Amino acid sequence: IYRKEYVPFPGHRPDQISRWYSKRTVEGLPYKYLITHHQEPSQRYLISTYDDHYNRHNYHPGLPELRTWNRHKLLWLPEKADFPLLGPPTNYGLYEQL
Amino acid sequence: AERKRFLRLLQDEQFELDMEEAIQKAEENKRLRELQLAQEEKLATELAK
Amino acid sequence: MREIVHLQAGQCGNQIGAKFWEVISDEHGIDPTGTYHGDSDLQLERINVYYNEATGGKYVPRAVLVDLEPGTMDSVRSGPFGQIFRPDNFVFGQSGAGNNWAKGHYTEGAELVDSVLDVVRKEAESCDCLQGFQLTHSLGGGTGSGMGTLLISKIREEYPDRIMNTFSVVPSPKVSDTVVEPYNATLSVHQLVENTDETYCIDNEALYDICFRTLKLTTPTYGDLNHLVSATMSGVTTCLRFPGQLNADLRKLAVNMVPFPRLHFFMPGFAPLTSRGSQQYRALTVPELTQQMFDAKNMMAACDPRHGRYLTVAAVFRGRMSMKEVDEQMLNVQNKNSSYFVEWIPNNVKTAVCDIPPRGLKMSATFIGNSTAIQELFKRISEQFTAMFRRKAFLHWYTGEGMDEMEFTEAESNMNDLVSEYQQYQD
Amino acid sequence: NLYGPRVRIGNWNEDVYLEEEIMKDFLAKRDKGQLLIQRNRRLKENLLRPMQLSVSEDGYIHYGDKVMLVSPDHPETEADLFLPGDLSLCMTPDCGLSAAQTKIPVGRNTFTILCAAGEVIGQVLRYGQNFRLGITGGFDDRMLYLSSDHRTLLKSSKRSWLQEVFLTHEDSYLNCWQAAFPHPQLRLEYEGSPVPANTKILITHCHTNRGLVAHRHLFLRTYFGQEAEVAAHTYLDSHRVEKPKNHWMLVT
Amino acid sequence: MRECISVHVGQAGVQIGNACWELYCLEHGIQPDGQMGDDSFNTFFSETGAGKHVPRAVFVDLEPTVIDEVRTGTYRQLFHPEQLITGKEDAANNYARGHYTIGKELIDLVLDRIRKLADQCTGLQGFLIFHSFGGGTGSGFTSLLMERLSVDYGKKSKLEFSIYPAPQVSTAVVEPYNSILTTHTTLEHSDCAFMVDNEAIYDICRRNLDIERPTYTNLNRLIGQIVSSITASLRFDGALNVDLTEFQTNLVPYPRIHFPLATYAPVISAEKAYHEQLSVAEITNACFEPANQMVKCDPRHGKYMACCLLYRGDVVPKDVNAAIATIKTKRTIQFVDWCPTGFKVGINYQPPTVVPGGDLAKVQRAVCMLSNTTAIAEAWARLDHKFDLMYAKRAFVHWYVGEGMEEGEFSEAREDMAALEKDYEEVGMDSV
Ligand SMILES: Nc1nc2c(ncn2[C@@H]2O[C@H](COP(=O)(O)OP(=O)(O)OP(=O)(O)O)[C@@H](O)[C@H]2O)c(=O)[nH]1
Ligand SMILES: Nc1nc2c(ncn2[C@@H]2O[C@H](COP(=O)(O)OP(=O)(O)O)[C@@H](O)[C@H]2O)c(=O)[nH]1
Ligand SMILES: [Mg+2]
Repeated sequence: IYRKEYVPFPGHRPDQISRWYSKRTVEGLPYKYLITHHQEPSQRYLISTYDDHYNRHNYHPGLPELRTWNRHKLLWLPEKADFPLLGPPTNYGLYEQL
Repeated sequence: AERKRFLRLLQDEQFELDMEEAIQKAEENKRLRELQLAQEEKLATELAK
Repeated sequence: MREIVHLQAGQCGNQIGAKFWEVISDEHGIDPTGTYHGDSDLQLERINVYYNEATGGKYVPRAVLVDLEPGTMDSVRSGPFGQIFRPDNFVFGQSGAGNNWAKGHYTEGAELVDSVLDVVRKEAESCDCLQGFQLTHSLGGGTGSGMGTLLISKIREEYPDRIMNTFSVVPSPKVSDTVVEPYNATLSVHQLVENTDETYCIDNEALYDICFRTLKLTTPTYGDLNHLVSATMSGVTTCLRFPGQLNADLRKLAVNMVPFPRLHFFMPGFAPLTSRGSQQYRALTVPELTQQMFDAKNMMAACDPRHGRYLTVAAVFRGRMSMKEVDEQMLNVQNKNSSYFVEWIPNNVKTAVCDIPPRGLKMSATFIGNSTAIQELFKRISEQFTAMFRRKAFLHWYTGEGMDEMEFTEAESNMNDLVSEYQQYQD
Repeated sequence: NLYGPRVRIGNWNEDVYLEEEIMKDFLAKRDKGQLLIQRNRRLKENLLRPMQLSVSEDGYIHYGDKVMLVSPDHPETEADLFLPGDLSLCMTPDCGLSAAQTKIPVGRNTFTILCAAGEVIGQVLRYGQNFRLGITGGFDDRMLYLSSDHRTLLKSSKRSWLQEVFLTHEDSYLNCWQAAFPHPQLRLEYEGSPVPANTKILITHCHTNRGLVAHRHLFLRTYFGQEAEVAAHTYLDSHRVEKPKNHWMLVT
Repeated sequence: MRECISVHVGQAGVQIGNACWELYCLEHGIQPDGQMGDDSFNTFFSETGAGKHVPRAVFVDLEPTVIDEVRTGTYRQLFHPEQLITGKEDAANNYARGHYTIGKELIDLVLDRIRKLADQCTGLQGFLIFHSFGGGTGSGFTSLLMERLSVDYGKKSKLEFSIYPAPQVSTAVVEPYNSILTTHTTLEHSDCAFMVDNEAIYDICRRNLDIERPTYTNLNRLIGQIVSSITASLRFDGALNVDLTEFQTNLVPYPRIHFPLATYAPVISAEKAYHEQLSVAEITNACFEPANQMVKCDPRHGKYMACCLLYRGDVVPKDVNAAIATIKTKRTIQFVDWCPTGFKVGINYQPPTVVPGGDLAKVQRAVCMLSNTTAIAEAWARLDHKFDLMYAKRAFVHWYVGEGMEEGEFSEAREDMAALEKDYEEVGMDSV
């Protein structure tokens, strides 16, 4: 019965795929910004307060003088509502030097 | 060796799975539905006429 | 304006710092080939905080990466970030400790400490001005709790001046993973009290809530859960790395949080969480972030914070905001319920500001709390401890490599007198 | 308790949003072309370009002749790790240089014989005389060069730690090779004879006087899967003639 | 570099290691003639200059028919010419011959090749013994080796998978003596003694796999899969891997408690697997039903002490916490007061590779519990009971006195069992 059962098997290749897929079943490799990103996708959104208020001189495409008082919500928004985000971020010449 | 197996063929094979399943679904749907519906309706109307 | 030395150990910590040393790589625009391909000249400002330099303009971290098993060190540098970590900053043995504290703290995890001690002073003396020492590990085994909390007693022998901050993982209450947890949990709590200052307590029962009840997935796992902890880390030191309105740091945080030589056990949080369906249906503004960071369901420990009081509350903020709407909503939440604060301190909530959130968020916050319902995490260990010591179970792993019963029966008299302090001030 | 993907049971809605956003991001990546498939196929098609060699009007090699570098099969029994037969010299990037089991000209094989001290673009080559070996990557259109420096304490080969051989863009004297005869009592009679095409001739450097070798004993797993090691170290036997490791043939 | 030098003692040891090393050469690319990504086959498979991997374990039998049948089988070119050790005479169902004469004549080549393996290794964790309580070579040679190795290599992990004799049914007449004597001489030099039976696997191979009239060769692969999902943590990667020290430090509370029970959960055939739904909950509730133990004992007469859930395959790690949480809310599963944690989980992701054309199917989630229970003292009660009936007549004792060992071992081998069951009764009570 030993010589019965222990006939060799050429071609029972083990799989490599279910282990590799359970790895990302646990991990989830590109998933780690799909967990905490919010609102609308955006690559460059970020700028600082000294550079916006002082050196920048503030928002450009907005209303320069008009602050219009709206109907339903009781508010003078078109200055406050922008919260300026114009243009490129704070660049001042350090990537050049380094 | 672990970096070579787990970085350069892993992602290639997974993206090839998803590309091939999209192509298989599209080709199967268009070919089977167009051929079967067109041939059946046309020869049914010819026989009845 | 300092650098940060950050220690990692255990089978845990190199699967947590693997997510930590890649959010810092995300926020400074660090590609995994070593160089910098960010967009501004703001990110390049305080790159020194986390990234030493070499030739060619590449930045390699200050990473300390230690474990007895070579099981997980084959997995951290086989990630996407494998050429960003340092080659000679992997220190290991060959054997594995595995759930005992004798051969972590005295023999088998111990002969490699002189191979962690003489890698720190290679780098932590080459840093020009350090703020202190960080650590992340699990108390639940034998390489974090065996080597790191041994080394926490060792590196505080040299420098008492700096500040110890910790990212600890206490064992979960309900379903545990090892039969010998309330020894390794017991003995390292009595370790932690004398030599650590802001000790942060993290659980996995409290995080398998958040990826289920809050963010609404159906398969929460470790990689989904390691990143919310690794969101907290870069959300802590936001002002030593970026400008803002009111900058804070790890010495500003300790003054406004811990009053006492012994009342120094904490509890963390992280504010802006939602699902993937309601991504555009929410408005990420201040009346939404403040509404949930104080809630019990958005908390990373085994605390029902209503059952006790917060003696003190910290915070931080990020993002281009205004200050009046963060001046009154932490003034309303101190006012609307005086039941959940103690009366003898006049203020509780500290406010800190930055200018930039993590990449993808719009505005952010990170809740840090010294509540006295954190003593409901150290009552179940002392309930589990002496209901094991009474039958003297498993003690021949604990006499067999150099410890006594006198390292045992005094390792609960620290846990008793801790809770004997936190109950004085409960009402 | 738990069902499949599409049936409207349980927590399906948030997951429907989840694979909707992941499926759309994956389609955006495929449309832009930032996927590993199309980048890798474009790279490998620009490497494995089926291109044509130059036949020789006689037995001899001239300059400017697009000539493969190949090493013959050996019956040697020095060790029991072995690559089967006729290895060739191929650019293996990550660039690097190694030896692969191939025999067709495929564009990372194809070397142009160039002149270092010689002048004419067609000129007969002789033993003991300097020349250069040129190869070009796809769309770069700039001549690479076969190089190897005197050994230092930081510049060693990958698996073996001998003198290493690599490819570089620059021009120097650490790029010039010279080819001699293996039978050691006849090379001083062969110092000026023209070199026939497919004959077994040693290759040596001119600055180090070491020689290019093929290690059939240690393997380099690549993307292409074909394996060997190249270096430069002259080998001799107990009878002090050159081993079959060092024989090279420049086939057309 | 985390090898496991294993020992196979006796007719039982070689006949189970045939299927065990069948699975170890099956799951890799290992041909049955030495030849042949992952390099975790160097923990059981050495190299040479021809790629030829030769297994690092020792097979002993003094009764050389099984070893010569291996040497002439299909597995000749793979095993070493020397780590297969024969005699020309068997111990033949006695403790005296195996422990004093036939053990003493040939223990030295065993210890030689163990020292050669142990100094050609670099990273051995411990020693794993597969042996037989109820015979001659698997008991006397076993205890002689487990004295002669624990005197040399000292404190190291020792786990014993033991082919224990059956509760009611039997094969040889005088198994109580040769069980009791080797148990008394193993208890002082064990660390963890995993226990299996034969009719208790016949029952499951009838009632689960639906194959009727099976053999030893159809029983052997279930142990050959049990040992593989035991050792799987070194064998492949995972989320929470297991070294060899955590069984031995998580499973035994005391000096003389160490007798756990083994069980293996997802047992089903090919025609039924595709229509049953392999849920984590249904697997872990099958693994606690007393119709699914490898040892014929009923756990309802006593209390558990410590468990070890060792997973394999596509674990969903939230669902394991949910499964343990719904186990813990039952009164039909009882526990002692002093272990309030009472669990351990180990993880690996590789699915179980199953032999071609076997009695089992391609399961995707394997569970092994190696838990200890105080309802194995009931099993020890019967082999003290049989000894009490037999020694009073002084039956069979001349075979024992006529090869060197005295009759005065027979009183102490019962006093030892009485004190062991005293220990098992005093540990499982409540304190108030
Ligand atoms: N189920 C099962 N039982 C086995 C197997 N091999 C041996 N046994 C059991 O082993 C018990 C003792 O028989 P042996 O193994 O021949 O005895 P021994 O330990 O080798 O001692 P000696 O025969 O004197 O050399 C028998 O009751 C068998 O039931 C096996 O492969 N499967
Ligand atoms: N959420 C989460 N938990 C982890 C991670 N790694 C480890 N753990 C927990 O940490 C514990 C393992 O600690 P252990 O390996 O024994 O500690 P060590 O001996 O110091 O390495 C287990 O209970 C895990 O649940 C991780 O990456 N994420
Ligand atoms: Mg026998």
